[PDB]
Amino acid sequence: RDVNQLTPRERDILKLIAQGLPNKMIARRLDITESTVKVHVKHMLKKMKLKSRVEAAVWVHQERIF
Amino acid sequence: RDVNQLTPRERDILKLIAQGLPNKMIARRLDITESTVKVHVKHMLKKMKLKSRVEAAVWVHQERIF
DNA sequence: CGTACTCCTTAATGGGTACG
DNA sequence: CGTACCCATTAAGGAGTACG
Repeated sequence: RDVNQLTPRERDILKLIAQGLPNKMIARRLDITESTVKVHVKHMLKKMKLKSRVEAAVWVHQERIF
Repeated sequence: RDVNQLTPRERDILKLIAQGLPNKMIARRLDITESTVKVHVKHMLKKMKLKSRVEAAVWVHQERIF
């Protein structure tokens, strides 16, 4: 499990998720649609082997990823 | 926003949420139904004035509550 | 790559009642 | 309180196709 394997946009999403934001907010913050946010979240989760955005959030925090 | 206003059961659930567990898992871990878990979750979310379990997860890690 | 859809399914949430 | 259900909704996830 390494954050470097993700793309820049995917890390953009991960950062906002670890800050507890729902997809709709992430989209507005990034000026992209929720649909696109969902694609990134999905890719990030499969590539990081996390089961959900919460695991993703807890990971970032415990492993001091950002 | 203080963790002491919550009940013991509620803190049990928040601790498990902060570890990234979904309601179904929390229920199996505590040996209660998902229904009861959800009740504890929404109560906790209203008392702590948090919008979602992710916020609760991030809050717990930032404020090093556990 | 990142954008933005389709479709479908499951998780999560917010309100209510009830009762040892 | 803690348990457990009812109702209803939105949020989230997992797959696919498409295109500059």
